[PDB]
Amino acid sequence: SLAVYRRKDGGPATKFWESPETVSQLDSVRVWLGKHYKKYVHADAPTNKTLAGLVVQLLQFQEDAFGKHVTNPAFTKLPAKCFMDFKAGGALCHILGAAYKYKNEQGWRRFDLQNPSRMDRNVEMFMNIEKTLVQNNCLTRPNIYLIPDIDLKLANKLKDIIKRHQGTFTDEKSKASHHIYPYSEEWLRPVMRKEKQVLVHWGFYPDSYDTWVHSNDVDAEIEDPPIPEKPWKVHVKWILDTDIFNEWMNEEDYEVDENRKPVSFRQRIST
Repeated sequence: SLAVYRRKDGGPATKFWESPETVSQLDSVRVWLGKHYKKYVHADAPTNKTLAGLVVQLLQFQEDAFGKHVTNPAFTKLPAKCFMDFKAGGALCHILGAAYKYKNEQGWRRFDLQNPSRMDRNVEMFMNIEKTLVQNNCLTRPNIYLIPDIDLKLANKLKDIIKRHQGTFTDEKSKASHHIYPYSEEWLRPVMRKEKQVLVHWGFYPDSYDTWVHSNDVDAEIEDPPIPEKPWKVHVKWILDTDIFNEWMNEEDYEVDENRKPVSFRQRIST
């Protein structure tokens, strides 16, 4: 099976971030930072490759501090998709901007993420990054409605998980981002192409486990992702698996219709 390639942890795909093409994609991020976070990046005047290296350090830090292997993590992982938004003014801009702003406000001389002596204030930096993403409408954490058929004990467990992962829950279905239904294999979905490589998403793994594999190992085309339609209809394992990975899972893997039947908007490819 192709799962021999599957990432064993949700740390950064270092080869992607060191690619010359990825470094060149950060040019517009660098330029945008020099205007909209000018007070906080002028000192360091970071290059495209320095920014790529900082992304790797930030991604490695949150996997080390908040990944699946951690018991009692102090924070929930930021969505991997946030780091892949290279548009001027997008999520990566605000992640890097917030990081440099926080460093400046704390008087740090350098970022020190690989250093175990420096985790409690690095955790606070990630809480600040998440606040900045929410405030700039790059990130919305789930506001969840539980369908009435979910029984009391299971609902109680789900509410605990939701709250511990920066989510909220509501009794007003029309205001919810997600509707959760009762739950009634080994597959992947290709999601991005770059030269002769394809990024694949593994079913029931979070996006930080997405893995770059050879294009000729996936005989399927990348289908367009679903257009966001409020609300997502997913079954309870979307929340239960979020607690395993300390990372909100991908709704597409858990989607159902209003009669709880599984929905696969994009085709699932057996591994």
